[PDB]
Amino acid sequence: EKTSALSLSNVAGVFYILVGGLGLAMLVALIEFCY
Amino acid sequence: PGVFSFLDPLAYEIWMCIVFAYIGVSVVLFLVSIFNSLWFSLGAFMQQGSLSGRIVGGVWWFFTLIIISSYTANLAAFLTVERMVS
Amino acid sequence: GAFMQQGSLSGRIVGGVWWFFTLIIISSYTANLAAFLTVERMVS
Ligand SMILES: N#Cc1ccccc1-c1cc(-c2ccccn2)cn(-c2ccccc2)c1=O
Repeated sequence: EKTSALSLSNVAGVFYILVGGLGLAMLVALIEFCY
Repeated sequence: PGVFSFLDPLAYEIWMCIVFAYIGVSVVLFLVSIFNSLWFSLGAFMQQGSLSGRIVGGVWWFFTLIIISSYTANLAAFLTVERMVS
Repeated sequence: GAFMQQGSLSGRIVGGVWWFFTLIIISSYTANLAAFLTVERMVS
C-alpha cells in the first residue's frame, strides 16, 4: 500500500485537449480580425 | 512533513507542467482580443476561464477541472491508505 | 464582495494566489473528510 502515486503518464491527456482549444482559438481570432 | 512534501499527489513533473498551461492561455487572450491585459487574463483566470476568446475560457475551464479533480482524488487515496492502516 | 467571488495588475495577482490557496484547503478538507467515511476510526 505504499504508492498511491499519481502517474502523469495520463495527466497528459488533459494537456492534449487544452492546446487544441488554444489552436482552435487562433483560427477564430483570424476570422474576427478580417471580418 | 515538510515543504518538499508540498508537491506530492501531483507529480514533481506536474506542478512544473500546470504553469506551462497558465502562461499559455494568458498569451492567447493577448491574441484574441500589457499591464491591464494581464490584469484581465487572470481576472479571467480565477473566474474559471468574443467567439475566439470565449472558446479560450471554455476549454481552459475543463482542463483545470480535471487537475483539481485529479488532485483531490489522489490526495484522498493516500489518506485512506494512511487510514486503517495498522 | 471579491472574497465570495473567489478573489489592475497589482490587484489581479492578489485574487489569483488567494484562489490557489483556498483551492488547496477545500481540496484537503474534502479529501481528509472522504478518508474517514471509508475507514471509520474508533478512539479509545
Ligand atoms: N508527506 C506528507 C504529509 C504529512 C502530513 C499531512 C499531509 C501530507 C501530505 C501532503 C501532501 C501534499 C502535497 C502537495 C500539496 C499538499 N499536500 C501530499 N501527501 C502525499 C499524498 C500522496 C502520496 C504521497 C504524499 C502527503 O502525504
